[PDB]
Amino acid sequence: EIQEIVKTGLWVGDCFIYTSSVNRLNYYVGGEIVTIAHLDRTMYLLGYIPKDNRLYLGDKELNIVSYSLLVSVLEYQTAVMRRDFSMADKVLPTIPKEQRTRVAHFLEKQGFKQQALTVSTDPEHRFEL
Amino acid sequence: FTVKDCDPNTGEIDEEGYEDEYVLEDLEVTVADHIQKVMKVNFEAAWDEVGDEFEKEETFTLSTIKTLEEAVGNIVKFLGMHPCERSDKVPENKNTHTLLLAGVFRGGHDILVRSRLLLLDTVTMQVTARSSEELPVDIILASVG
Repeated sequence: EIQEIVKTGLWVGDCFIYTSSVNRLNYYVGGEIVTIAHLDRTMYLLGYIPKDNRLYLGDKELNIVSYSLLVSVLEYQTAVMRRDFSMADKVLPTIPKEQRTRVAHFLEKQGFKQQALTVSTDPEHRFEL
Repeated sequence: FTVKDCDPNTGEIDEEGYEDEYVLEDLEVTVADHIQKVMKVNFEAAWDEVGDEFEKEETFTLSTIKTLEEAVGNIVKFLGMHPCERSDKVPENKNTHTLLLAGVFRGGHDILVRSRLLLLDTVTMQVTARSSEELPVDIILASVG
C-alpha cells in the first residue's frame, strides 16, 4: 500500500507512474513509493506517446503540456527494488549530485549501505554509511 | 521516421520538423513461408530419398483436434506442406493412419514429413521428418509441437 494517494495513474511497464493529490508525480516500485518529480499545478496523465519522447499531461485545458519521464532515476531505483544494487550503480554516472545521494538512500533503504556509499556524491552520506 | 509538417492534400513538407515513431504490429514468420507445398505420387520413395540422415522423430499430442482430418490440416497449413496423395481426407475416426507430407523448403531442398497418427479421443502423432538438411526437420518438428 503506497503512501501517496493516486489521483490518476498510468502503467509504464510494471512500474506505476501516478499523479498524487499533493501534485506529486510518483512511481510505485516494489511496493515503495518514490517521487519521480513534482508537478507545480494539478495535472492529469493523458498518456505516454513514445513519438514525442514524452508523457502528455493536460491541465483544465484540452491542450498539451509534456513531462519526459526521468528514466535514469526510475531504472536506478527499480533495479534497487529488485535487489540489483550493482545494476543500479551502472546507472549512477548519469544521476547527478544530490540525486546520487538520494538514489543511494533508496539503495540503502532497500539495503547495502556500502554500494550506497560509492554512488553518494555527498561525503556526509558516505561518512554515515 | 522523420516528420515534417504537412497540410493534408497528398503531401507537402514544412521547412523544419521532429522525429516521431509509430508502433506497428508484429510480423510472424511461419514454416509455411519457408516451404512451398507439393504432393508426391508415392510419398515413401520421396520420403526416404530426401535424407534419412537428417531424420529426427518427435511425438506430439494434438488435444485440441479430436480426428485425423483436422490434424492433417493443422500440420499442412503450419508447415506449408501439401499432404501427399490427398491425405487431408483421412477415413473418419480410424485408429491408425499414415500422413504423408511434402513440400520444398527454402534453398530449394525438399522437406518431407511423415506423421503416423494414432486416434484415441484426441490425436497423438509421431512425426518423423526427413529433409536434405538438419534445419527443415528441426523446424517442422518444433512448429507442430
